[PDB]
Amino acid sequence: VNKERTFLAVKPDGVARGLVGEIIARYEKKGFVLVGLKQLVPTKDLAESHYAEHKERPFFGGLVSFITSGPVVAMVFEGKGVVASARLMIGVTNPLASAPGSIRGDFGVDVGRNIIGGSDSVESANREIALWFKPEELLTEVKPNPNLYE
Amino acid sequence: VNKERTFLAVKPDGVARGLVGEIIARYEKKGFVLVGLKQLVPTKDLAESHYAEHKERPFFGGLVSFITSGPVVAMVFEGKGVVASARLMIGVTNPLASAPGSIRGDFGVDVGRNIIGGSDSVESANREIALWFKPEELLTEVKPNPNLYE
Amino acid sequence: VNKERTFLAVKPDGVARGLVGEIIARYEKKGFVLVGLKQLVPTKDLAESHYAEHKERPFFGGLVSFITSGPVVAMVFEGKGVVASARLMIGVTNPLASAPGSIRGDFGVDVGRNIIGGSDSVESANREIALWFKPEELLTEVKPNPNLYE
Amino acid sequence: VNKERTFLAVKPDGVARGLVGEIIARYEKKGFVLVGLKQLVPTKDLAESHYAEHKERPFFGGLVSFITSGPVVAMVFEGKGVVASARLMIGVTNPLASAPGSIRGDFGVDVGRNIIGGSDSVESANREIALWFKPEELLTEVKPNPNLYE
Amino acid sequence: VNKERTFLAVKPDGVARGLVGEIIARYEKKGFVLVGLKQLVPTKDLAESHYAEHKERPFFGGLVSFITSGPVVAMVFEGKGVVASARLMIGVTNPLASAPGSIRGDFGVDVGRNIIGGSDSVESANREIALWFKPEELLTEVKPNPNLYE
Amino acid sequence: VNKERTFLAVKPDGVARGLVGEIIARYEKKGFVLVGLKQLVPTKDLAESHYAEHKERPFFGGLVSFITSGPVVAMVFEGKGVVASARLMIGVTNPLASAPGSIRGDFGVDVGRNIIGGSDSVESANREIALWFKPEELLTEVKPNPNLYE
Ligand SMILES: Cc1cn([C@H]2C=C[C@@H](COP(=O)(O)OP(=O)(O)OP(=O)(O)O)O2)c(=O)[nH]c1=O
Ligand SMILES: Cc1cn([C@H]2C=C[C@@H](COP(=O)(O)OP(=O)(O)OP(=O)(O)O)O2)c(=O)[nH]c1=O
Ligand SMILES: Cc1cn([C@H]2C=C[C@@H](COP(=O)(O)OP(=O)(O)OP(=O)(O)O)O2)c(=O)[nH]c1=O
Ligand SMILES: Cc1cn([C@H]2C=C[C@@H](COP(=O)(O)OP(=O)(O)OP(=O)(O)O)O2)c(=O)[nH]c1=O
Ligand SMILES: Cc1cn([C@H]2C=C[C@@H](COP(=O)(O)OP(=O)(O)OP(=O)(O)O)O2)c(=O)[nH]c1=O
Ligand SMILES: Cc1cn([C@H]2C=C[C@@H](COP(=O)(O)OP(=O)(O)OP(=O)(O)O)O2)c(=O)[nH]c1=O
Ligand SMILES: [Mg+2]
Ligand SMILES: [Mg+2]
Ligand SMILES: [Mg+2]
Ligand SMILES: [Mg+2]
Ligand SMILES: [Mg+2]
Ligand SMILES: [Mg+2]
Repeated sequence: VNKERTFLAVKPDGVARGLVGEIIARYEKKGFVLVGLKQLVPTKDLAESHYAEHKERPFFGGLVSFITSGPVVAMVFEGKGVVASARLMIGVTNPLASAPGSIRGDFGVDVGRNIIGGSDSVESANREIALWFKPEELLTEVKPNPNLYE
Repeated sequence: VNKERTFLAVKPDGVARGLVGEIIARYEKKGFVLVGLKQLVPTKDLAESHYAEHKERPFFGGLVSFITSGPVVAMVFEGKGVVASARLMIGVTNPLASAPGSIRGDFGVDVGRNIIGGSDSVESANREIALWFKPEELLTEVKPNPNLYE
Repeated sequence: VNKERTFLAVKPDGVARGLVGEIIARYEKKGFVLVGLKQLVPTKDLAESHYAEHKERPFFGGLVSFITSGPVVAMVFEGKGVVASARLMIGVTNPLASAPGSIRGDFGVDVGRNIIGGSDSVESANREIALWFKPEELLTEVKPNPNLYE
Repeated sequence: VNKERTFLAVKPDGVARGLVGEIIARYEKKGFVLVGLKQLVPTKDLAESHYAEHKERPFFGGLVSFITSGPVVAMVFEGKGVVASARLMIGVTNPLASAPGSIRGDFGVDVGRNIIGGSDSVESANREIALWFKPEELLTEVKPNPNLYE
Repeated sequence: VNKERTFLAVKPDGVARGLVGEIIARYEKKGFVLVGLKQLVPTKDLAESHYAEHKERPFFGGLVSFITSGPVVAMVFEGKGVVASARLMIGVTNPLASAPGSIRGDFGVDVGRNIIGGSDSVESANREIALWFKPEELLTEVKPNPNLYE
Repeated sequence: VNKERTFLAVKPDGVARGLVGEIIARYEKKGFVLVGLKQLVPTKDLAESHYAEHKERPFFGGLVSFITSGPVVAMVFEGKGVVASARLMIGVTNPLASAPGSIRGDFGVDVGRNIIGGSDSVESANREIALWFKPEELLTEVKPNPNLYE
C-alpha cells in the first residue's frame, strides 16, 4: 500500500553538519510525503526506547548519549515501500561501505557518526513513529503527487 | 547580536511541491541555525493571527483558506541579521519579480502561491515565533559556529 | 563504436513532475550527445509499436494508455556503449529496487510511474529510434569530443 | 493570463557545452510548462527571420552564422508572465554583467556566446513561436497546476 | 582580452566549512580556466603583503591572524573580465548584504568570516598573483572550452 | 586510523571538462580532509613513475602521453579508510561499468578518459603522495571533526 510509513531521524551529527535540508530533499525528490516533522533534543528515555534492541550491545551507552547530545530532526515519511526504500537511500551501517548516491555513502566515514537513522522494518517503523510522535502530530490527509502512483 | 531569530514557513504549495528540503538547505548553507522546526496544518485562528496585519486586505480570505488547506513546515532560524537576510533569500512578494537565486525567484510564478513566508522585521519575527512555537520547542543551546562568526 | 545510439523517453509522469531537464542533464554530464529531441503526445499506434514486445502481457493495456496520457519527451543519445550505460543510469524496472544515484532510484516509487524508458539492446534502440524520429530529426554530424574519447 | 508563452533557444554554444538539461530544469523548477521542444540545426532563413530586428546591425552576420553553426534546442514555455520572467532568468545581453543566479550570469563570459536566447515581449514571442514551431508541435492542453496557480 | 587573470583565495573559514569544491565549481561553470591552484597555510609575511592596503585599518591585525590561522586554497582564474566577474560572483564585503546566488550571499553571515577573497582590480590581481604564485606554478598553455569565446 | 591518506588526481580530461570543483566537493562532503592540493602539468618522468606498475601494459604510452598533455589537479585526502572509500567514490576503471553516483559513473564513457585517478591501496597511496607532493605541501595539523568521528 502507498500508505506505508517509516521513521527517520537526522542525528545530532547530521544536524550539526547542516544536512537536514539535503536529506529531506532526497526523500521529497523520491516522491515520499512528509507526514511528521520536528526538531527536538531527545531525552535519555526516548533514545533508550528508540534503540531498545541494542540495550545489550556494548555500543548502546555511547549511542544513547550521542543521540541526546544535541538537536535531532525526527521525521515520518509515507509512500509505497518507504521503509525498505529509505534504508536503501541511507546506505548500510558503516558509511565507508555505503554506496555513493546513498546518504551515508555520500556524507559519512564513521559508524558512530552516521548521520541518519531509519526504521529497519514496518514493525519497527510503527513502534518508533508511535514513540517519537503524538498522533495529532502526524498528517491524516496525505497528498502524494498524482504522477507518482498508478 | 548573532542571536536574532526569524520565523519562516514553507506554505502548502511549497510543501506539496517537495521544496521543503531545498529551502531548509538554503538556510543551513547560509550559516543560520535551525532553532525550531515542525510540520502542521494551520488552524483558521493561527492563520488569521499570523496574517492579522492583512485582515482588511482583499486577498486575506483566500490567503487564510489556502494557508489552512494543507501542511505547512514552520521553522525558526537564528543568526546575525537573519530576519532581513531571510527576506533577501526569499525574494519579494511577487515571485515573478523575485531575482534568480532567491527562493520565490527560482520556484514561483503566482503571488498567492509564493512558496514560503518569512518575518519582515524583528518585531514581526518575535510575534510570529511566539504564535507558532512554544518555548519548549525552541533550542536554547546555540554555540555559535567559529567558522561563521568572528 | 563511439556512435552507438539509444532511444530514451521521459514518460508522462517524468514530464508532469518536471524532471525533463534533470534527466537530460544527467546524460549530457555523462558525455553522451543529444542527436534527437522532441516533445509529443504519443499516439496509440506509436505506443503499441514501441512496447510491441509486451503486447501479450497483462500490463500492456495500462502501459499504452499511460504513455499516451500526456506529453513525452523523446530523445536519442549517442556514444560508446550508450544503450547499456543509459539503462544502468536509469536503474531497474521497479524504481523502489533502483539504486540511489540512478534516475528511477532517485525519483520514483512505482513500476507503472517509473519516469523514463530506455532501449534495452542496440537492436531495440535502432528500431525504437526509427519509430520515434524521422532521419531529418537526427543529427548526422557528431565529431567526438576529444575530452570524452581517446 | 496564465497561458502566456515565450520562445527560448539553447544556442549552439549552450548545446555544445551540455547545458540543455540545466536550462530546461530551471524553467521546469520555476513552474513554467514545456509546450514545445525540439533540437534542430537552424537554416540561414530561420536565423535571419528570428533576428530580423537586427538585420541592419553590424553583429547580425556573425550572429546568424553562429546560430546556424550547430544544433539548437528550441523550446516554448507557458505560464503567467513567462516572457519577462524568462528574460530575468536569462540575465542581460552580456553574460559578464548578468547576475549570479541567472543563466548567463552562471555560465557565460561572452556576448557572442551567451548560451540562450529568449523572446523579449509577448509580441516577439508569438512571432518567434510561429517561426520555430508548427501548431501541431505545441501542446494545446495545459491544465494549470493548482500548486502553482491560485 | 580573454587572458585577464584574477587571484582568489578560499579563506580558512571557506576551507574549514568544506566549500572549496563548491567555489571552484562556480568559476568552472562560468567558463573560467584555473591557471594556478594550491593549498597552503599563509605566513604572516604573505598575509601582510596580500592585505597591505589595509595595514592602517583597525581590522588589519585580526585579518592577518585569521588568514594565517589555517589552510587556504589560493587560486588563479583566467578569462574575459574575470576580475570584475569573480567579484560579482563573490558578492559584497558584507555577506548579509550579498545577493542570493553570490558566494557570500549563499554561504556567509559575518564580514570577518566571508569565505573567499578576490582581486578588486587587474592591477591588484597582477600584484597578488605574483605574491602567492611562482611563475612556474601558473599555466602558460591555456585551453578555454571553444564554445565560450567568439 | 583516521589519519590514512590517499592520492587523487583530476586528469587532463577532468580538468578540461570543468569537473575539478565537483570532484573536490564530493570528497569534502564525505568528510575527508584536503591535506594537499596543486595544479600542474605532469612531466614524462612523473607520469611514468606514477604509472610505473603499468609500464609493460599496451596502454602505457598513450596514458603517459595523455596525462602529460595538460594540467592535472593533484590532491591528497585524509580520513578513516580514505583509500578504499575514494576508490568506491571514483567507480571502476571503465566508466561505462561504473555505477551512477560514482565520479566515473556520472561523468565518463572512455577508459582512456576516465576523469580521475586514485590510489588503489595504502602502499600505493604512500608512494603516490610522495611522488607528487613534497612534505612541506602537506598539512600536518588536522584536528578531526567531532561531527565526523566518534
Ligand atoms: C552496529 C553499530 C551501530 N552504531 C550506531 C550507528 C547507528 C546506531 C544503530 O545501529 P544499527 O541499528 O545496528 O544500525 P542502523 O540500523 O544502520 O542504524 P540506525 O538507522 O538504526 O541508527 O548505532 C555504533 O555506533 N556502533 C556499532 O557498532
Ligand atoms: C499582496 C498579496 C499577497 N498575497 C499572499 C502572499 C504573501 C501573503 C502575505 O502578504 P505580504 O505579507 O504582503 O507578503 P510577504 O511578506 O512577501 O509574504 P509572507 O512572507 O508574509 O507570506 O499573502 C496574496 O495572495 N495576494 C496579494 O495580493
Ligand atoms: C513489467 C511491467 C512494466 N510496466 C511498465 C514499466 C516499464 C514499461 C516497460 O516494461 P519493461 O520493458 O519490462 O521494463 P523496462 O525496460 O525497465 O521499461 P521501459 O524502459 O521499456 O519503459 O512498462 C508496468 O507498468 N508493469 C509491469 O508489470
Ligand atoms: C548586441 C549584440 C548581440 N549579440 C548576440 C547576443 C544575443 C543576440 C541577439 O541580440 P539582442 O537581441 O540585442 O540581445 P538579447 O535579447 O539579450 O539576445 P537573444 O536572447 O535575443 O539572443 O546577438 C552579439 O553577438 N553582439 C552584439 O553586439
Ligand atoms: C572591511 C572589512 C573587511 N574585513 C575582512 C573581510 C575581507 C577582508 C578584506 O576587506 P576588503 O578588502 O575591504 O573587502 P573585500 O574586497 O570584499 O575582501 P577580500 O576579497 O579582499 O578578502 O577583511 C573585516 O574583517 N572587517 C571589515 O570591516
Ligand atoms: C586498463 C586501462 C587503463 N587505462 C587508463 C585508465 C586508468 C589508468 C591506469 O589504469 P589502472 O590503474 O588499471 O586503472 P585505475 O586504477 O582504475 O585508474 P587510476 O586511478 O590508477 O588512473 O590507465 C587506459 O587508458 N587503458 C586501459 O586499457
Ligand atoms: Mg537500526
Ligand atoms: Mg508578510
Ligand atoms: Mg523495456
Ligand atoms: Mg533579443
Ligand atoms: Mg579586497
Ligand atoms: Mg590505478
